[PDB]
Amino acid sequence: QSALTQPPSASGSPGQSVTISCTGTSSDVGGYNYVSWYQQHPGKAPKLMIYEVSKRPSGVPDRFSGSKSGNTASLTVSGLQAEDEADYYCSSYAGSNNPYVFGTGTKVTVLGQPKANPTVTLFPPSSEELQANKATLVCLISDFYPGAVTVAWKADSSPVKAGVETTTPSKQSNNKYAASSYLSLTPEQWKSHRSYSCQVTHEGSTVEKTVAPTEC
Amino acid sequence: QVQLVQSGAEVKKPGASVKVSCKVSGYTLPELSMHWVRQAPGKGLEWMGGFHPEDGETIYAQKFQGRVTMTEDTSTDTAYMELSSLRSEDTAVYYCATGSPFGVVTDWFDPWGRGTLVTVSSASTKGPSVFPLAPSSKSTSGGTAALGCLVKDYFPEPVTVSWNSGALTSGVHTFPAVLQSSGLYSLSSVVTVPSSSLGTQTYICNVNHKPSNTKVDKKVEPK
Amino acid sequence: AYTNSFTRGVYYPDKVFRSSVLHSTQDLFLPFFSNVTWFHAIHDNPVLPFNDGVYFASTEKSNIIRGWIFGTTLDSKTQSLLIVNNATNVVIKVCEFQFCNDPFLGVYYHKNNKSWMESEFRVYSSANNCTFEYVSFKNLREFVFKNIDGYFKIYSKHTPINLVRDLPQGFSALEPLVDLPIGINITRFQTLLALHAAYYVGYLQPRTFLLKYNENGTITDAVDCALDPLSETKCTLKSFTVEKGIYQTSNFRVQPTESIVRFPNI
Ligand SMILES: *[C@@H]1O[C@H](CO)[C@@H](O[C@@H]2O[C@H](CO)[C@@H](O)[C@H](O)[C@H]2NC(C)=O)[C@H](O)[C@H]1NC(C)=O
Ligand SMILES: *[C@@H]1O[C@H](CO)[C@@H](O)[C@H](O)[C@H]1NC(C)=O
Ligand SMILES: *[C@@H]1O[C@H](CO)[C@@H](O)[C@H](O)[C@H]1NC(C)=O
Ligand SMILES: *[C@@H]1O[C@H](CO)[C@@H](O)[C@H](O)[C@H]1NC(C)=O
Ligand SMILES: *[C@@H]1O[C@H](CO)[C@@H](O)[C@H](O)[C@H]1NC(C)=O
Repeated sequence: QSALTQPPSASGSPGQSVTISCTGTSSDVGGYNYVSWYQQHPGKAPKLMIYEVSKRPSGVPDRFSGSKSGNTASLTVSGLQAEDEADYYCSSYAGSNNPYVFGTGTKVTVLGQPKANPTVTLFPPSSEELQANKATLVCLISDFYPGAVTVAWKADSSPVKAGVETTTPSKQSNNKYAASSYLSLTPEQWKSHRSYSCQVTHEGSTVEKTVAPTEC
Repeated sequence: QVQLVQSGAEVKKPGASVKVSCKVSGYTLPELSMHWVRQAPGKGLEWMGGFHPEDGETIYAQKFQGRVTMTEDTSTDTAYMELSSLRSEDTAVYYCATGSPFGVVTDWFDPWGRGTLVTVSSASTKGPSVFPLAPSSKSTSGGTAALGCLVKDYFPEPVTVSWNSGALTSGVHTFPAVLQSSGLYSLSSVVTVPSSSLGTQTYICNVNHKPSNTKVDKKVEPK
Repeated sequence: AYTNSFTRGVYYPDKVFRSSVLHSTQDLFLPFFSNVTWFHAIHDNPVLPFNDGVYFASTEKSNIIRGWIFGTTLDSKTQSLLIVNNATNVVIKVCEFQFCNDPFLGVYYHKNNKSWMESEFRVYSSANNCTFEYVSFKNLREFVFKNIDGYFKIYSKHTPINLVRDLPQGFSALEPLVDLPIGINITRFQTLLALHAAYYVGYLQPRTFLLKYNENGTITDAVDCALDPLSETKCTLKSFTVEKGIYQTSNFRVQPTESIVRFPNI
């Protein structure tokens, strides 16, 4: 059957034009590519995009078009900004009547590169949290390129692994992405250690903030 | 034009079963080439089934066939995907779609129904576990302050972030309440509050664990 | 929009064979050369009046026109005739229907899920009392619809045509397809189409007609006696040929203008 795959992102700076690509085993069986595109914006549902690698759905602002043939398919993105910032999945639609399959996606974004000066914030456990279960120290990183971050740690001059780590999709008013981690230790360790720190390690950037228990 | 509508959002255990309905509106269901598709959350899509217009066959993707099933009702105009015996990768969005639509007059294009995000976990909902974000002392009277709430060992699904009633609308940093090693959720999310109120005033966080019955709103303060 | 009706809408007045004879009759006919109103599928089936009766036609090949609707108010508060002509058959129903915004019928989707009309789509009916039921451009499909003493009648004639634009000049006659003693009061009507065509209408009037039945029992020429002073002469002489002469048809009599009523003022 017409199995298919694609590159991760294809991103560019604001006002750019860029080309999504999809590659696979064969055409949509029974003729020229029935492959169709679906555009999912950060945190939101997919729109139908170009279908049969040529047909244009309603509401497309002309800034999108189809390309390529055979075991491959492509879609153009133009003038790219917020909401053009989306994941363009390829998928196969052979005759509408032979079994369908879906791509790895290609998430374009307004390119936040070269990579910014990080914004840092840090919170120790509170005075009752130091009595409750298995408390945590938590750190924000704001305005840095997604997935290039490591919101990482050092407990009292010793390197330590994060308890859990997170990311949040781009603020469409600013194009900024952000990340946070929560470090885990026992309440006796949070009382005993008093200089634990968000020693972060991103691509080409590292910064550190230190704190004591409930440090008002 | 036709509209496709998902069954909200959902949670079922691993080894348990889920049925997702899709309502269709404006016009009736049988006229539509109903199809269903997985998404690993914020990642690539994958097929699982759909009505071909050849034979009307509700065919399935081999990777899920038999374990996934489809059915229909005209009385409400609902399609259904039913996936039995849930597994690690089934924390997916399930999308309803169809290459058809119609308006009494005949049509053929592929709109999508937003799809139900689902969680699958071994975890269960728990009582109080809400704390304020105690500052680092450079936040206290800094260039900007920052403040909020922390959460641990809880699994309600929904939660409210803003860290006061109506007073805050900028410098916000929400995160998707990430799973602990136990499969309970944890949350920290961060607001750069005014530098005057931190150390001198208290706010509130609406961290209500809805299905636990323990609907708590808790004070936001340095201590 | 309008066009000339020419000769159209002549029908067999009674179920008697006659031949080689110029039979004269008083009945509801579409007057000769009268204007028909003309209509189109481009966004046109409002409630017309029915008057004494309707001649109808369509030039077709698509077969998107598939029925007619009649009554006083057409809204379940009276019984309403529905005629359908679907696939191969005239089909007739007289229920207390409650029709949608348009007589748009509903239509046949892809067969893989079964394909049928949905009875319009919005509501279409709100009571039964179905007192009767029955079952039987390249073409012009003439019809006549009249009700007298509760006998509603349908007549028709199907023919190939070449004139895409108008009702064709020439002649043809309509035999009854149906007679229905159903007793419903009709003063307004509509036509059904499927939803994805053009039709014509004109109103019958009480007219004397002189009808030439040919050697094969078939009406093949007609005079509308009231059309003009010549047609009054053809009917006066019971003849399609009038020789060079002078013939008394009638008596011109100044119509009464108003009713002047007086009594003793007491
Ligand atoms: C047949 O229908 C007509 C109307 O379609 C009826 O006459 C009208 O009756 C209403 C009240 O019922 C009056 O307001 C109108 O002024 C009448 N119009 C006319 C032209 O007279 C008629 O009475 C009905 N007859 C039967 C036997 O049903
Ligand atoms: C017939 O229609 C024409 C326009 O097509 C109009 O001028 C004429 O007055 C109409 N006559 C009648 C009797 O309706
Ligand atoms: C026409 O419609 C009637 C119901 O209104 C149905 O019974 C019949 O099968 C249809 N076809 C023909 C040829 O009458
Ligand atoms: C038939 O007619 C009566 C009035 O004569 C009406 O009240 C009733 O609802 C109708 N019944 C059905 C079964 O349609
Ligand atoms: C009468 O009908 C026959 C066929 O049965 C036809 O050949 C003949 O021409 C017709 N004659 C007239 C006068 O219409």
